[PDB]
Amino acid sequence: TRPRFLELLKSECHFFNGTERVRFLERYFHNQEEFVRFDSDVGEYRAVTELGRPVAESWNSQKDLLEQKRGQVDTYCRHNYGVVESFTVQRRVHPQVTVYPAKTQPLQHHNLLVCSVSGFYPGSIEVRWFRNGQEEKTGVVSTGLIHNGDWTFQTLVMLETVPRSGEVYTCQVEHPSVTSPLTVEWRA
Amino acid sequence: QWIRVNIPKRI
Amino acid sequence: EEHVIIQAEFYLNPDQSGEFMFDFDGDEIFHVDMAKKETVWRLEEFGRFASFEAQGALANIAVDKANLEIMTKRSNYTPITNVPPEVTVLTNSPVELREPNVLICFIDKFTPPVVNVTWLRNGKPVTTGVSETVFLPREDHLFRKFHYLPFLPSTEDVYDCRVEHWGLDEPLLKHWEFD
Ligand SMILES: *[C@@H]1O[C@H](CO)[C@@H](O[C@@H]2O[C@H](CO)[C@@H](O)[C@H](O)[C@H]2NC(C)=O)[C@H](O)[C@H]1NC(C)=O
Repeated sequence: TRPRFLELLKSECHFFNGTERVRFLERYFHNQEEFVRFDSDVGEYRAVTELGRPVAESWNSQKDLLEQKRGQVDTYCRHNYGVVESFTVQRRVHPQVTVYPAKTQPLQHHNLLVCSVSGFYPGSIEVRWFRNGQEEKTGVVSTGLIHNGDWTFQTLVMLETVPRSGEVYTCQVEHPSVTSPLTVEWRA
Repeated sequence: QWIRVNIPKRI
Repeated sequence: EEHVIIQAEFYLNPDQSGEFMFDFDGDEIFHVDMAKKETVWRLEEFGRFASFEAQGALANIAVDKANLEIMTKRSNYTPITNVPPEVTVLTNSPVELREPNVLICFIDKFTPPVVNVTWLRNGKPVTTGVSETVFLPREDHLFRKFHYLPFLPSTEDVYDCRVEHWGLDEPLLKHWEFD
């Protein structure tokens, strides 16, 4: 094919402590390279590479422009925040948790345990592993947070132990969708 | 009710 | 920062295609179908809660397009460097034989933002009930894209996610099968 030329624009709004503090970033990119941007923290335009130097100089001489972009944290950021909050910031879907053994080898051998937590939102989530009540802090490996691209996350957390008859293994998930932590037990 | 767009500057 | 909202748009030559969308913590709130000039919500629900004037996106694209023409000249017409995508396949939830599930094809870290994605099941390409998302942003200014294939777990049927990207040496296939 023929060479592609790309123009990227990103209007970013960063919120902390509700809307107590807001940061607005208007960034211009050409072929994966940001050359000029507006940072509400600076107040005016700036270049990120030489091609922007001339641009910034021009724009920053238009008082009406800077004036307008400085209000963006309010008219744009804090406004949009109020329009979507109820279904994004507040969005909460409870985690679906299941446990099961992985790998495969006869009695008195290798074995792993799996805790599959999925379909939750937000992503901030905590998962632990207990054995007969004691918390396990050794043979645990996690996939880490995993986006699903449909407003839901999923995570897989494994624990390597040698299952003994009569034992009780528990997976504990703490998340914003539940007042009290969820638990799923597996009995050996 | 409405999501507002941030209109960019022309180089 | 507890939350981040991003209005991300782009114009590409000579394909002459552009996109406009909103991102909330890595998720797509909505995007505008430049063709039909219609606001498209990631979740059918959001529609009832908020509203977006599609025309707003069109006007913006016009701006991006104009800066591209100028920036493209004042940069001795240097092309963009293709960056091949990393692909990953995963199920919506733990797979249970004959229990509705979903295959997820996550294409990440690629640019320019152009890709041909197809779902293969035992060789033959499927298109029944498939779905996808426009291109999503990244910290590094690369792109992410999701494709969904609703299916039915079975011991036979095998599945593939095919990704054609000018950065690849040939179509990339990430395999998935039940054990
Ligand atoms: C995506 O698929 C399309 C369809 O084939 C590709 O476009 C064709 O590319 C061939 C080169 O192998 C040209 O000879 C055709 O003329 C193209 N079709 C037309 C008329 O648009 C395209 O190259 C693929 N893009 C990616 C992401 O690999």
